[PDB]
Amino acid sequence: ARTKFTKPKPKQPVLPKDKIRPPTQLTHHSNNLRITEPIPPTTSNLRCPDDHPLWQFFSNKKFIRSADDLPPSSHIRPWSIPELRHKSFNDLHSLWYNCLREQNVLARENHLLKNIVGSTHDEFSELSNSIRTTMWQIRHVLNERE
Amino acid sequence: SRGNTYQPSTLKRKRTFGFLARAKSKQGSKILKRRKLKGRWFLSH
Amino acid sequence: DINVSEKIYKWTKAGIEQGKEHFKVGGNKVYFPKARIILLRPNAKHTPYQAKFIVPKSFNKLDLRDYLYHIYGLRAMNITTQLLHGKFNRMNLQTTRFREPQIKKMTIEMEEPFIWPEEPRPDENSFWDSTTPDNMEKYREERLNCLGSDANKPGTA
Amino acid sequence: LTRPWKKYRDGELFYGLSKVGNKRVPLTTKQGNKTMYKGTRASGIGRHTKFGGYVIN
Amino acid sequence: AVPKKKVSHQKKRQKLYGPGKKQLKMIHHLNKCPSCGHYKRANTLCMYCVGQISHIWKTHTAKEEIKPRQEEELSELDQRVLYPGRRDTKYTKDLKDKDNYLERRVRTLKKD
Amino acid sequence: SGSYQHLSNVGSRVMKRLGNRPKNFLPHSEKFIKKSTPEFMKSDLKEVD
Amino acid sequence: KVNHSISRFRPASWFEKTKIIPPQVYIFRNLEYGQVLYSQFPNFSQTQVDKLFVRPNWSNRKPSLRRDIWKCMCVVNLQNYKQSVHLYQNLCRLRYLRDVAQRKESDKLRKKDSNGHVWYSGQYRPTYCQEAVADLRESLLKVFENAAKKPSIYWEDPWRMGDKDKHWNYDVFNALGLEHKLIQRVGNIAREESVILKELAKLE
RNA sequence: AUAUAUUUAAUAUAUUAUCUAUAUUAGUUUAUAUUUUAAUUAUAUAUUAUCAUAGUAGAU
RNA sequence: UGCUGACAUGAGUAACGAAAAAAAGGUAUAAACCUUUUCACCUAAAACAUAAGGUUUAACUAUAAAAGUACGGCCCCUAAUUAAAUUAAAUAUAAAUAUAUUUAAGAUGGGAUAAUCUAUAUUAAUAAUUUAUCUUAAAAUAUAUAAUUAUAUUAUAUAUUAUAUAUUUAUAUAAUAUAAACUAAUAAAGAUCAGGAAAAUUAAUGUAUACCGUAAUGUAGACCGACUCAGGUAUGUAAGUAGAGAAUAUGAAGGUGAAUUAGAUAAUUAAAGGGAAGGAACUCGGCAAAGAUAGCUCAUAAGUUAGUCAAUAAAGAGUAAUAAGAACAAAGUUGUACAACUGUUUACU
Ligand SMILES: [Mg+2]
Ligand SMILES: [Mg+2]
Ligand SMILES: [Mg+2]
Ligand SMILES: [Mg+2]
Ligand SMILES: [Mg+2]
Ligand SMILES: [Mg+2]
Ligand SMILES: [Mg+2]
Ligand SMILES: [Mg+2]
Ligand SMILES: [Mg+2]
Ligand SMILES: [Mg+2]
Ligand SMILES: [Mg+2]
Ligand SMILES: [Mg+2]
Ligand SMILES: [Mg+2]
Ligand SMILES: [Mg+2]
Ligand SMILES: [Mg+2]
Ligand SMILES: [Mg+2]
Ligand SMILES: [Mg+2]
Ligand SMILES: [Mg+2]
Ligand SMILES: [Mg+2]
Ligand SMILES: [Mg+2]
Ligand SMILES: [Zn+2]
Repeated sequence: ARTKFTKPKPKQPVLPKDKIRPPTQLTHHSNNLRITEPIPPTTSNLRCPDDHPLWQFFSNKKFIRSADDLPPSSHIRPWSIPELRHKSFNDLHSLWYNCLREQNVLARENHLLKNIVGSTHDEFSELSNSIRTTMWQIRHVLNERE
Repeated sequence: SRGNTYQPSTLKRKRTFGFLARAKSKQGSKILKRRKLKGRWFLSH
Repeated sequence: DINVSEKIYKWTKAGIEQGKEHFKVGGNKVYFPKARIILLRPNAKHTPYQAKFIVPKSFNKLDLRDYLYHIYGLRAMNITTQLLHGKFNRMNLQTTRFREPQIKKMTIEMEEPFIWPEEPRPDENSFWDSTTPDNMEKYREERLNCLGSDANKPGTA
Repeated sequence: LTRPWKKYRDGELFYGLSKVGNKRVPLTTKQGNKTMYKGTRASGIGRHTKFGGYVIN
Repeated sequence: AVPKKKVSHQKKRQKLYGPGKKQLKMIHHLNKCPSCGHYKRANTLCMYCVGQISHIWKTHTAKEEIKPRQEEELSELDQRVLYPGRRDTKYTKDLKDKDNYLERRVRTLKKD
Repeated sequence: SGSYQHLSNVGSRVMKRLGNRPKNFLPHSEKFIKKSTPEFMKSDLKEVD
Repeated sequence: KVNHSISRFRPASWFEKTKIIPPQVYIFRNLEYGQVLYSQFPNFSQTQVDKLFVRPNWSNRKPSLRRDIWKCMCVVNLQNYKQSVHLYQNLCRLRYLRDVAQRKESDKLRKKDSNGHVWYSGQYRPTYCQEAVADLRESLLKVFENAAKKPSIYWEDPWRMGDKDKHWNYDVFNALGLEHKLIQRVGNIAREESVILKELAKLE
């Protein structure tokens, strides 16, 4: 520890002027740089495609299907098993895929309703259930045929 | 200074008291059966 | 010849050129998938070239990519998985603890930029008026957690 | 204060509604040692390597 | 160290409300405020008038709300894309409803 | 709400317990329910299973 | 043996001697905090990161080297190696200024959130990226002032650079061949990013 | 350096105000220090303050 | 000294848990929330990275992003060990079972390559217990008269320039270029206490890169302590100045100023500072509290089991210092009883 005694030794001979090397890089900065306000990215720069496949997750181009713009359960009816029974395999497959697609759009919407607004209306849920029923019927018919 | 006798480590606890440990040994099986008969909801860690 | 990454890239490019799959289709066919994916709104951190979905907990990254291509004709270039913690929730406090779902989300980078349609004004759409349910909740809370002379206190909700 | 509407010392927790609860509950991916791997019926796809990698089939 | 017996209703009453010291006095010392004839404590500035003055000062000596240069001409759509409004936690919500836990100064009666 | 409950079904046993409340203690829960609903939503008639 | 091409700051002379890549600067996003990291090469080590983030705090955290959360934002091709080097230096200087010397001024330009912190979603802060764009632009301008291959900025995303009007329409830029060609999405842009970068380099 | 008025033939002189004492590169891995190189990046300047048991001691 | 519930009494008493706050503005709503400025506190931490742990506590529901290279798990491989598992008749035993032997499991360990970026798959053939890196030698720098004296340097870690060979890309050579610390790799080598186990090469053909961990908290309000408990809790970095050091002082940066405030400071208590003349008269007993005239370099007796054991000896000196003047390391000599000695012991007398 430092005390009354303390003889501080010098640093170094710092290699006499002539002996040093020239620095590999000479000119560094721009000694004149201004701090300018940032430049936030704008959407005008984009060209969002109209027929972009992710629009297929919405009904038409619409955030939520309004209560008026939903198919009411008075009109909509799920597919019957017997009726399905006389349908080709390919057609059945197509139907299934359509159903799935519909569910996805409902599903997203349903999630939005539940998580954010916190609604309990459950029209979307009901629709999804109906779709699921149809799907299961289809599956049953497929099994049955085999 | 006593009091802090439980020093949690998930590995040790699953390995010693866990369902799989219980089910592997005959005594453990007895314990699980006992808990089932009592109707416990949780048969072991 | 050349190294692996480069080769992969080349393959992808070729696929794109063809107008088919930009990835090796697994020789493992499922005809009737019951899976569904939720399209989520984009976070501040996501670009317009990224979209993300809630997908099945048992969904593979590859599977998601495949699924998007086949069902929706969407080319997901890069996919990133994010499994979320289930937090303990409990209703009464006299009722048992249990964890909420482990939920799986996936971000995908596509070529073409998408943006969502702007959310409805709180009136034009019956469903997405977020106030009424909140009000109801508040009312319920008031009803439950008012004990004595707070019964007289005028309703907030 | 932790939360300014509760000034006085109540029976309130720093977070949540009860410290205790049933600990004997199915564990998820998030809990455990580094070595604890749970998995989610996602990959019986390929085969692990001798060195740590994964070769898809 | 410890009470030998349960202290009777009488005794406790007389210990508490008995002596003068322990009783709340009536605030006799209060008078009209020269600026608006409301009640105020004697030897004390009226809390309404002073508050008003402070408010006026604030309005005058208001600091310039340094709004950023970019965000002023930032398209609404663009803004939405950039900064989407999240859901706040319970705690945050609680904090926000200040009216619930925070008190605004009451106004006195008019002195006569 | 902000839950993700809809995407899962967890605490199945618990749900069953709370869903299938014994019918002799149905008066209890119903009373509480009645208490915690506005006058326009509530109805005097008893639900059927 | 130990020192790789990334290990040290590399001047123009070194580049000339080597000629690994064309004269350019790479700029990366932190994809999670929202920070931005400049570099003379398509890879980067700890040292560079350290240099960039000398005085971090709760708002400006020293980011990790987490391979995955560093995605390439910009690749700016110039004419001369020396020019590129200068640009890089300028960027660094700007960053330093933002951090320590003139932090207050920088703050006075950012977006806030009622409380008065810099606007965030999680720990992601948008402003840093914006600054990096603006800063980059400024650096470029400076370089051109100081000052045939036409210069170009290859963007991850067309969106990220504000607009062709307002900014990026200075006369100096116009006078030179400053182009704004977006990088090709085509394949995987995260996994096969290095390959893409290499390809780009080869192209020049 | 910038801002604001002045004189000069936006430029330079001088006045006032504000801000600035940094930073980058070399010297064989790292970190620090030194010296060079870069840069406007400084005073064996006056006066203060904080901390070190009231920092310690002499008076009070 | 019944049991359960309710409600009293002490009592509006004690306490509100190591503590530095102030103003202005949010907000004629704020001691306690947020922002700015001032002041302070921690700083080989109260910081920054992490492990474990846990009511997700986070900068949150629009949420913690990975083919891999100073990224971890799984996977391969085993240790300690474990396994109603495996050999007319493995052996033994009231049953349960136990045993040796195989097989499988089992991390806290081992596991190709890689910014001049890297490919693990399929088929065919035939390591390390600890510890030190001295002395010598070589060459270099100065004095003096090839040789002497004195000094530092001496195995590795890049960049630049100049050369010779394949043809600006390669190979090798020469010259140039600080200090004290640290790291890794190299070689050599001393001690007795003698220092893990386990999974081959070439050629041809290949590759679209799975799953999970990732917030924040982590010497703590987010773990274990019944509590937002002065306790317990693993690892790395830990700005300079100073110094032998991670001692001690400060503190650049970062973080923090708290579920009690405001006044008043009686008696009295705790934790400190000072004290004239005395100096153990106190007391069971100098308990407690004082008390350090270099921390570097010299110099250090008796006794002794010959070990500077005694020894950091006491005393004493050198440098510094002449009465005003940091913090931390460092507090005497001797006799006797008992026990050789370093150790261990009644977690909580
Ligand atoms: Mg206990
Ligand atoms: Mg055992
Ligand atoms: Mg606890
Ligand atoms: Mg954990
Ligand atoms: Mg990668
Ligand atoms: Mg201090
Ligand atoms: Mg009785
Ligand atoms: Mg009393
Ligand atoms: Mg008292
Ligand atoms: Mg008191
Ligand atoms: Mg306290
Ligand atoms: Mg205020
Ligand atoms: Mg230090
Ligand atoms: Mg931390
Ligand atoms: Mg094994
Ligand atoms: Mg504590
Ligand atoms: Mg006496
Ligand atoms: Mg005596
Ligand atoms: Mg001492
Ligand atoms: Mg002894
Ligand atoms: Zn008045």
